[PDB]
Amino acid sequence: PSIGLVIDKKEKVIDAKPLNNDAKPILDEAAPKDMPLYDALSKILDISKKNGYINSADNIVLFSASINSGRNNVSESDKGIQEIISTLKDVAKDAGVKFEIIPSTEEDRQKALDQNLSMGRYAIYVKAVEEGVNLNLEDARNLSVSEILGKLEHHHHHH
Amino acid sequence: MYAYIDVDIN
Repeated sequence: PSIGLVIDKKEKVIDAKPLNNDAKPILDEAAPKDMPLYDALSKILDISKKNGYINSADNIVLFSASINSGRNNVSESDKGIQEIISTLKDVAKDAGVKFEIIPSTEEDRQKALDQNLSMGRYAIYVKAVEEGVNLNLEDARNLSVSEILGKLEHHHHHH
Repeated sequence: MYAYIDVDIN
């Protein structure tokens, strides 16, 4: 399941976008629209293990977050993204899952959607492709998070 | 709109 949860200034998901078709059944049962980030994200994790996409013994959930400037003030989003990161891992602790959080950029966000990937899948795709791990966009469409992360572990060659 | 959280499972 590749999901994009678009939140507003009050951390609630205004709209949820499936970047991959397997996310659609998850979002259906989750219903994260009009839901605060904590419960919404918890639903995505909860519903995915119930549908058998992940098992609780090995579930690395990837979280990537970018602040697409609809709020900024002057120095808000710097510490604001930290409020995001702390919630992403807190929900991962809630669900009892393992996590990898790679913060995304707005530039990265539009690259992700152009590759037909979620920012999570893409953030680690772009990591792996730099590491010398040969990933195709089709491999990124298909291979699991645990497969992509596992390849970084045994073959790490770049920053 | 503020942030996009893209979550990858499986």
